[PDB]
Amino acid sequence: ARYLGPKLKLSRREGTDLFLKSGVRAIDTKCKIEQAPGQHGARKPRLSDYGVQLREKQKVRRIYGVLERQFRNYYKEAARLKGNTGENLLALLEGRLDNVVYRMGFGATRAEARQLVSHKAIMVNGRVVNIASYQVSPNDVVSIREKAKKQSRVKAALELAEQREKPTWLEVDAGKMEGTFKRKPERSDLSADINEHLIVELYSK
Amino acid sequence: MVTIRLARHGAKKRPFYQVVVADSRNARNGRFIERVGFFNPIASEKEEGTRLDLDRIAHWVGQGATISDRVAALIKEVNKAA
Amino acid sequence: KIRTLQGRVVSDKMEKSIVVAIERFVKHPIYGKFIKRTTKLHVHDENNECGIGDVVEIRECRPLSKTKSWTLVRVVEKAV
Amino acid sequence: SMQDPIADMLTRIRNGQAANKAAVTMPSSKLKVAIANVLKEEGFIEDFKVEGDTKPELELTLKYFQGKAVVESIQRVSRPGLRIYKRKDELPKVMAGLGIAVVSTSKGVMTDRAARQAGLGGEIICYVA
Amino acid sequence: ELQEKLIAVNRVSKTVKGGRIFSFTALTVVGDGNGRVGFGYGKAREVPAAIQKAMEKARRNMINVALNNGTLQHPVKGVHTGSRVFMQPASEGTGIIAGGAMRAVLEVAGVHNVLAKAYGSTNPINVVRATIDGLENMNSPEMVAAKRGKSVEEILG
Amino acid sequence: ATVNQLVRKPRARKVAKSNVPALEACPQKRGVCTRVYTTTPKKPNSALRKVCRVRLTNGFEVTSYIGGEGHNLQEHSVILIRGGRVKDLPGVRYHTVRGALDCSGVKDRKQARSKYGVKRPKA
RNA sequence: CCCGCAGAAGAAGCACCGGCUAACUCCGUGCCAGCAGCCGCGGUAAUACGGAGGGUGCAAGCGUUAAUCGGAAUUACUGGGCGUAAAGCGCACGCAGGCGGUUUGUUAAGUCAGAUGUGAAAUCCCCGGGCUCAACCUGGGAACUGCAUCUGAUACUGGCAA
RNA sequence: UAGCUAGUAGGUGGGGUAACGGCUCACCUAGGCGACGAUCCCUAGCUGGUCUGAGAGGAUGACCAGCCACACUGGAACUGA
Repeated sequence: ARYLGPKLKLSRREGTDLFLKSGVRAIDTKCKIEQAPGQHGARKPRLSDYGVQLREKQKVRRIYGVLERQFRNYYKEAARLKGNTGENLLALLEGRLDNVVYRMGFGATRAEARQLVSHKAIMVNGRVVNIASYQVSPNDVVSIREKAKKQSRVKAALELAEQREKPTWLEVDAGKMEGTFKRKPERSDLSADINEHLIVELYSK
Repeated sequence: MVTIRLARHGAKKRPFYQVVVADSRNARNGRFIERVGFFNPIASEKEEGTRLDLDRIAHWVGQGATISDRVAALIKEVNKAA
Repeated sequence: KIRTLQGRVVSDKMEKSIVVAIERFVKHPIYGKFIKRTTKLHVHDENNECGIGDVVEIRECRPLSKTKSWTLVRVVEKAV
Repeated sequence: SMQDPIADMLTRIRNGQAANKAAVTMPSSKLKVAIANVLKEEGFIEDFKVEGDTKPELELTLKYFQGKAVVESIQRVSRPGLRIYKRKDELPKVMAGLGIAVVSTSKGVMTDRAARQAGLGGEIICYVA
Repeated sequence: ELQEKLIAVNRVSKTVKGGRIFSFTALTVVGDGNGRVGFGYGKAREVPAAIQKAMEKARRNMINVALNNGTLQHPVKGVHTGSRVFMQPASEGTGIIAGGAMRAVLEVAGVHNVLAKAYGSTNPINVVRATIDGLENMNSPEMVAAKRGKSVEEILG
Repeated sequence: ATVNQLVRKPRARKVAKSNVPALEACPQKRGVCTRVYTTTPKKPNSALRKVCRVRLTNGFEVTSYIGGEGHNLQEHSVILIRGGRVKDLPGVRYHTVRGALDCSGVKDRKQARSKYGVKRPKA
């Protein structure tokens, strides 16, 4: 149900830093981005329109860790909700619990935040939650358990997320190891580059 | 006989009840006349699921219906609680 | 006001009863055109009074034979 | 053998716009007068005059915005072969509201918008782009 | 900024006394992304010469069409040779849902949200021409206010 | 296309016929081998094609195709026929399932094993 | 359901990779063996067969077959055609049927509006709630495009009369 | 698959039914249905719904709920609200 394979190969097929390794050593300094993982990656392809749509959908699915049946359920939920369907699709993906954990600064990656949520560490509104795909409501309080507060990888994640950009739809306390999910993010808040119109056009066929 | 009783709906090991007045030879979830409310025995803390409109209850009992044991108890609690 | 249907008489030929064709101006559910559909009824003619060509107001009643559950109230616009 | 005279009027308007005619003449009737009244009221024609007394003739002045015809499309919607009556909710917004549906409601001939604002529907006579 | 798209590359042949001679045709579109669309049809003995012919043909013959914030104004039926294109404006979001050639034309046109359907022959040259005919057949509220001789608010309500 | 002509007799959906009529709207069917032979394809394909005659449990006798490099079918073998037309072979419109009642898997295969009933080879 | 233990420990396959259709090279064989949804591939340098390496897609499932709708505007009411592509009876007359120039009055059957009864519950849709989330369950609503009656309107269609 | 139908169609009267009725008998009249498809043949439980589809439609009617029919096959009543 997870990918659990080579992650930098996923970053290299797309050609974009998906932030799915970490941030400490740089990703070009790991090596070999701009190159597909072939033995034929030295030759880049013509990559037709259905290929381009599929590559943007694969990019957005790999940058969060969501599999395809959950992703098309998210598409149906974004489609039946009123408003811009692609913005609803990105809002429903940012509403996931492990993403809120990784953005708030606990867990250095999204897979690390998923292992943190999985292993019963994180309490949202005074109750611990097992499920990574839990939708964090606005004005919810995301915190850690007693025992998992004294966990050193959460300290290192607090440091390298201090070097990160501190996204503004959530507010981190960082000293009580708490935060709040203040509001729903809009398109201008998040990531500025991904083409959600290509994703909605794929499932619309 | 027309009787007021409980039809059992809901999931497995999480029961829900519709308090509903029906001809008493019909099946438990089968053909009825009208549902005069609902009952939720496992509902939650802070959750109030027990609703009875007493107008149709009194209308049907005045027409000659027969209140079941759970339904008569639930009428007792919602009629002494208010 | 009693429920009453208005129809022309088609045949008068048995005894104490007439056969009456009511036309309804229905609409087609598929194609959308108003088409005319016809319904022949056996109507109980007590007093045996009306003829083949006229219009008759008719209401329904108790069954009277293996057909014939409609009865004449009155003849509006008798004909020749 | 001229079953439909409203479609004859609409064909005359369409052909006069296509052939760049200055004015269009036809036999009149009060239905044609009401349809031409609302076609003046929106701005598809310039005006009209009814001239005869026993054999009455109606003459319409066609409007031409500089390059084109002002009327681009005009379709008889209800036809004698297939009458079309819509309700008050099913009244169509023609050309996303930029064109009119002439509707003969029980207050007379009006447009789609006046029938919807009045609260009543009826036989749709023609879509006018 | 004149973004450019290649729609189709076809190989055509002309027979002579020796044998078959093959050439390549290219159908391209250019556009500002704001209203202006153009289509070009180049033909040359080898492919990138035909692409350059099609681009310099498309850049000249560009027509401007009117479009709302990213959308059409009304439903509109474009027609050409065997193509009976039908394009309906949209609600916001949902992207361009259109097939192939029409998708490329509407994307360089700057139409972000559309619902389109091709009828008849979906041959690429003829559906590009039917698409751009339906686009230049479109009219704006201000121009239909210029026609009927009244302000736009008396038309919209 | 006149609406009166459509009212008097309406538009007619054609008929849907099946290219697998001995399967009787079932996915597979068991039959027994009446004959195991080979035939030649239509003219541009030029091979020998392993095709067996099957009598089915509903009483149809149809020719099925044994697809895969080398088989073990015999006279009176009980096989499971599947459906799917063989394009070159005339009159052959069913396949035999490999991994069936009697029909074994293909030998020494490793890619698309489940299309030929070959178990996963362990090392 | 909550708590304590131990340890990375017990836990990844399936189809595909010529075009459509995302994803490529080597080797074996040589119109044979075989593949194939359609086009088609294999004749000694096979991206199409079989193995390998690499990649792609989905994932506790993945493929095939069967079946239904879609795409198919390919039975077209919305929404097609008929000189030559399939398709105007050989030509008329005419009953049934369909359609009906123009003015006025009346009826109000069609039509329109409103109301009332009905259209079981569930399901579908919206706003919420409860299961750690989701599936699932559930409160209220909307809807059920309909039918009958009643009250009016009367432009348009029909009747009646001139 | 173009004609079908004599209790067949209607009437009077006796009988029968919880109840109207050719429901059944005696009599009288010769009618009733049918090209808005009677009769015959083939297939089929019907509906709320389900699936698909932009919609209109099309296909369907497992589960869940309403109605019907049946209870080895053919028939008959008894008892009883």
